Amino acid sequence: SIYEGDYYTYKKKYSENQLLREKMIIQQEKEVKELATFVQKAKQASQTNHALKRMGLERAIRLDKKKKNLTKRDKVYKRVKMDIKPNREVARTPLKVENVTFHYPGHPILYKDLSFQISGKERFLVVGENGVGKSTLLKLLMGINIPDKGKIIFNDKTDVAYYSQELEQLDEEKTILENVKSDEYTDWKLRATLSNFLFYDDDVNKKVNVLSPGEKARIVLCKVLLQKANLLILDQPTNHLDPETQSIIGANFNLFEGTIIVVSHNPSFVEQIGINRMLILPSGNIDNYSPELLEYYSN
Amino acid sequence: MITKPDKNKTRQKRHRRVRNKISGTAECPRLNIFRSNKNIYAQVIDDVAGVTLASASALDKEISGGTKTETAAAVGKLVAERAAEKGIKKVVFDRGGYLYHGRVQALAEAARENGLEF
Amino acid sequence: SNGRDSESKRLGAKSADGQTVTGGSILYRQRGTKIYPGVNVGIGGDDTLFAKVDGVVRFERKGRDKKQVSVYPV
Amino acid sequence: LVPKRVKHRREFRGKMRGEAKGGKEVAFGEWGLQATESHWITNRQIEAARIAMTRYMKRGGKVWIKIFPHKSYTSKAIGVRMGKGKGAPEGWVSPVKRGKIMFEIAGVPEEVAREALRLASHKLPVKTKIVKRE
Amino acid sequence: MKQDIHPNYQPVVFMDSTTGFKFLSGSTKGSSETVEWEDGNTYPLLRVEVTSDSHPFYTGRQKFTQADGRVDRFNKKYGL
Amino acid sequence: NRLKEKYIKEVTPSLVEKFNYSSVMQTPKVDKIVINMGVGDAVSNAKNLDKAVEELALITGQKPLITKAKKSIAGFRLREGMPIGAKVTLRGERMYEFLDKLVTVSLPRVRDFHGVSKKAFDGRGNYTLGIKEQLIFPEVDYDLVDKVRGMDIVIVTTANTDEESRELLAQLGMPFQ
Amino acid sequence: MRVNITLECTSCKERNYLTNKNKRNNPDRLEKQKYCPRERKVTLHRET
RNA sequence: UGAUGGAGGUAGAGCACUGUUUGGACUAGGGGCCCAUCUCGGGUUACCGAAUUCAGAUAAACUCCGAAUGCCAUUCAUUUA
RNA sequence: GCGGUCGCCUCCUAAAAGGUAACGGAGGCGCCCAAAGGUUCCCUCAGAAUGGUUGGAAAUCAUUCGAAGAGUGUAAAGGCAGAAGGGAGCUUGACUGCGAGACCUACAAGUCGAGCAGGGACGAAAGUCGGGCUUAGUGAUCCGGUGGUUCCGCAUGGAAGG
RNA sequence: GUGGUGGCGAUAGCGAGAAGGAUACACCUGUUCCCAUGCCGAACACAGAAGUUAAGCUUCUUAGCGCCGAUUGUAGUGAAGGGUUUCCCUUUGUGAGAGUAGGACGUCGCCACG
RNA sequence: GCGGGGUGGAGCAGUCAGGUAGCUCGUCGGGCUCAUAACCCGAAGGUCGUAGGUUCAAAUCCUGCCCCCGCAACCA
RNA sequence: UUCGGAUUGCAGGCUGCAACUCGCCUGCAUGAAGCCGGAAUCGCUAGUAAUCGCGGAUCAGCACGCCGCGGUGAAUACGUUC
Ligand SMILES: [K+]
Ligand SMILES: [K+]
Ligand SMILES: [K+]
Ligand SMILES: [K+]
Ligand SMILES: [K+]
Ligand SMILES: [K+]
Ligand SMILES: [K+]
Ligand SMILES: [K+]
Ligand SMILES: [K+]
Ligand SMILES: [K+]
Ligand SMILES: [Mg+2]
Ligand SMILES: [Mg+2]
Ligand SMILES: [Mg+2]
Ligand SMILES: [Mg+2]
Ligand SMILES: [Mg+2]
Ligand SMILES: [Mg+2]
Ligand SMILES: [Mg+2]
Ligand SMILES: [Mg+2]
Ligand SMILES: [Mg+2]
Ligand SMILES: [Mg+2]
Ligand SMILES: [Mg+2]
Ligand SMILES: [Mg+2]
Ligand SMILES: [Zn+2]
Repeated sequence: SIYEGDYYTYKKKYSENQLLREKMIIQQEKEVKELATFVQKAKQASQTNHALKRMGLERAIRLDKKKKNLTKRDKVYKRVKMDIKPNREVARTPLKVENVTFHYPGHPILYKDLSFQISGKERFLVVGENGVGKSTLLKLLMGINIPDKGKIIFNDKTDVAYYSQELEQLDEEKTILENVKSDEYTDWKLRATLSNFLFYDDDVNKKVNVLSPGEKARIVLCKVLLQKANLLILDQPTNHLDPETQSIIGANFNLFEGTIIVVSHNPSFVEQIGINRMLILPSGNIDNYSPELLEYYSN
Repeated sequence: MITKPDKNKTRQKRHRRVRNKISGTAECPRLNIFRSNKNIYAQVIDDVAGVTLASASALDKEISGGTKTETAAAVGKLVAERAAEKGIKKVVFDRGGYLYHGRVQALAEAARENGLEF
Repeated sequence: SNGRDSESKRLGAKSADGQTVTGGSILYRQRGTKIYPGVNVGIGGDDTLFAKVDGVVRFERKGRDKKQVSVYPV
Repeated sequence: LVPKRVKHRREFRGKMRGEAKGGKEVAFGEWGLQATESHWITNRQIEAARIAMTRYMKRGGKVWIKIFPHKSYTSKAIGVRMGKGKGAPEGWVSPVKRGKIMFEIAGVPEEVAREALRLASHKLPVKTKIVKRE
Repeated sequence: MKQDIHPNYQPVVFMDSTTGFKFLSGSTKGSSETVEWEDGNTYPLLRVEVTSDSHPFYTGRQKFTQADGRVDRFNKKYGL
Repeated sequence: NRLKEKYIKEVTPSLVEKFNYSSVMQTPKVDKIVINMGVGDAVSNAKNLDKAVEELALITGQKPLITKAKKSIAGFRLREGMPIGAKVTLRGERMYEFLDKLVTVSLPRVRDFHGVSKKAFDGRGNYTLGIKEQLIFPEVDYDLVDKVRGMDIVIVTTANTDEESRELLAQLGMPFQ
Repeated sequence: MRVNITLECTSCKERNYLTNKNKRNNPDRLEKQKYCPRERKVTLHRET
């Protein structure tokens, strides 16, 4: 369907059409119920009431013609349902980063003597600009990159879940179900969660190579959810997601009872999560989160 | 206490099913193979008349012997030539319920080479 | 509510024992192999027994408890 | 008496002809009641005869009911025209053909047995006679 | 026997640590230590503290004291 | 092969004499050892079956055959064909080696091991031992086990009578109770 | 969902055969080696 | 019409299958009674009793069996049209 | 009148060929399968007893008994354990043009079919294969859609349309 | 005599017992070989001939089971009739199932080694 | 025979359209009050009437069955 | 957890005629709940609260209670609306 105007105009026009369509289906159902109600009254009347029996069959004919022209209401597209809970509990020091320096061989040092310490059940935002080292730092924590200098210590109470920026955690050759296969989850448990991510029935046997970027993003999120980790290293999670799924993602993360290390250029997503401390790059600045984020962006 | 089934009985159970579709006529006799732990025997039979037209086996004393597979090849050659002498060229090969893999396959190839058409 | 029934399928023997039939004649219509095909007799996809070649029809007993049909050309 | 289960809810009335196939001789009891005619016998009639026999016997001795009402019979209510399917099952009967030994009794003197069987016969709809074991 | 589906299996010698009673048997586990064996052959060795010979049941003599009854305990405590 | 040597040398003459066997062919012998591992937990999570299979393979030296439920059972949440239960069949040298290891090493390590039962016979001369728990086999590694499990080992012999089986097993070494 | 389908010869594009298949069981187009009467030889036919 | 050969499961009969079913024997087992309760082990009703067994029935939609007739056919036989 | 029914398959009624009615007694169908088809090879079940960790009536394992008491996608009947039941390998004959002769039959239809030709699958070969153990799973013509076509083409070449 | 291989309805089977391996068949020894087990050289496949008739297998006895089964009688019934006619009876022809007398622990072929 | 219904103590959702068992009241316990009511905080209480099938998965779809309710069971 | 010191087995000490019902204390053995506490609720304005020991009356034996003693030693009071 093609509308003239902007996104809001489409939403306004669309909402009205589904509203006006819904009212049509309501009235078609009432007339069908009315006839049905009369048909039943005749059906249970005495066989001796000839006229009522006659009228009952006549209305049975109208009822049949009604039920055959009765518009079906389109099934409203179901939205994602996320319930992320940590298996274990966060500590006061989930992650310790001390005097960490790193440079890609042959390139300038991204940061020097970087030292920060997360607190636990904290919303930690790694701010910056494009090509500044945000994704490198997160790769550094997971172990993809070994720090050139310094140490990175995770408390033994800290379980970590990683959402990579470029969706590099999926096997394109395998199917959706095969990707999410875990030793800790049985088949129906996997299917139920994939249904919560809008993968219904044989939609899970589709090869990952044929899915859209947005559908792949849901699979990566499902892997993160299935870990039940208490620390979430998320690198631009709302990318590739439709606007409805983004709001669902942000709202559920806001309620997550664990530590969140997030990177996001989406102003709306960060607001929903309610960041606590922001780490600015390349100028290392562990700061309390606030609309002062804009000041760093300006500067 | 455990009973080991008679291998010959199992062979015959398979052999009945094989014979359901393989049968011997006067002009297209049946080539029947019997495999023992020591020897192997071949017969050319006419089920219609119930008479063995030709016969050979490892006990003919005209087979110098050797490995049982090689003895099977000798039996195949000998039975083929004897059948040819009696005027048989075409036959239908009955594997006696065995697997057409080893000694029986060697015997069948020997018969084919030495003149029996099947 | 009763009152339903299928059309009869006219099964049974269609040729008499000792009768001369042309090749391909249907000898016996049956469900399953109530009688087995014998000499010069084939069995159709739906178990029908027919003569392969012209001859006289003979219903013999196949062993202890089974019947059989053969056609013997003259 | 009513069967615990039935393969078919409704059944043909059937036909009774000739002597009963089996049970024409007294098997368990010392005395038996033999039917000299063929007739349906309802479970009600069987029960009435059995009660009469036991009560006269003072529960002294044993009683066998050789027949059982396997068959069911239906009927149509008054004011129902012909057609519209077979009627709903109404009762149970045993088709008894002459020569059948309907009842047997033992553990009682001959005169008591004869009187008890006489009472049972008057309850039943068939003509009967007494038969002694062999 | 099919190839590349079974776990590794190798002959290995066993010595009873308590007694030294020695026997050769196959195993899936691998022992860094290896010892020689009659026929002049070396195999990995699995020292065993408890074996048939070691365990009291096989020998027929039981180490444990079977404890003491309360009657005798009372007699000992009070010299009676 | 040690157990085989002990059998042929000592046990065979002894049983022949005891039971007055006319021909040596009458001598009872161990035919096969069928170790069965019943795992209903596979219904809840197939990884339990996986680890059971892996542990069984380590113990036995052969990849186990994963039996399947011949019939669906709702009582156990079971579906027909579900891969519940595994087994391994050992014959000849592997059979003898495993039995010898079981007699010597595995059995003593059972907690408060007072021996094995003496009434667990099929009535034909074949024995079955219900192991309550693993970690008695040296290959289990005592730590990889996330869930402790047992098994049922079936010794099948050519003995016509349970008495002959018991004597043969005793002579081969079996701490009956 | 089982549907009637047409197998067409890839060589000559002749709709030679009619069959049916369950879409769920066989999501992708069926392919069979069938005799093409026009070309009078066995060729690959793919559903259309 | 006779002779010969066949196809088929009805009447009858039978219980080899499946239903319905009677009595006896025995009992798995279930029952309430008390002792023992950690409800554990007995001891009970000629308590109720599965399955098994013995004996005895029963059937349009039961059959280990199975007619008389009818039917199909024969280069057949006699008579006939 | 109300209720029920309308086509197709299975059984009983149906009276031992076939056929045979009732608003007679019972049930099923408007599909399913890419293997649950073809072929080659191989295999034999259900239950019971006895023994046995979790585990219990009953999960899995073993010995023995066990001729069918199982299974045969789907109702019933018939049939099948020389399998038509079960497993594996390879494959697509679930082929094209037909078709002597039969069954069924008012017609229209329906059913079976050796065998011939083309070109194939499996198999060493014999040989099997024109779907499935068999019998339901379907709808005349008109009209229209799609693909192909050495057919026609209203003076002729096209086209339109057939 | 034994081994193959067939025909004839198990009168050919089952159970039980006994004898034998001269050859033959068998178990039986192994997995290097082609070949294999949804694990296992148990099976299948291959190589071999130490030991044993223990089992299988052959032979023999056994009527316990299964199997076959005459005659007689009866049920049913074709035909012709009768009666008091939901049924029953007579004449005539046919004639089961059951229960039995009994039969039967197979027979008729071909090939090879003895 | 025609319909309607069986989900916690009660009343209802959730069904259609398969993935997760809730809501209201009430009950138990603790608070507040001189005490009661109201109010505040915790907690309990159902495997969806029952039995079978489809499914990876059934309160949800299919089959039967048992209950409860209303109607009808004969017309000139 | 080298926190915890409940529960429990053994072995002792005492007092007393007597420690089972039913005392305290000790050694070895074990190591429970418990990760700072819902609605609400208690004391205190200074040597006070908080926190640490010491004595004693009852008393054969028996205190985490009561009376008393001393050691260290705060935060806060804007103000009277509730
Ligand atoms: K009377
Ligand atoms: K019966
Ligand atoms: K009948
Ligand atoms: K196949
Ligand atoms: K071997
Ligand atoms: K022998
Ligand atoms: K016999
Ligand atoms: K005390
Ligand atoms: K507190
Ligand atoms: K004191
Ligand atoms: Mg980046
Ligand atoms: Mg019909
Ligand atoms: Mg067909
Ligand atoms: Mg009858
Ligand atoms: Mg008739
Ligand atoms: Mg008929
Ligand atoms: Mg099939
Ligand atoms: Mg023109
Ligand atoms: Mg007779
Ligand atoms: Mg702590
Ligand atoms: Mg004051
Ligand atoms: Mg003080
Ligand atoms: Zn083509």
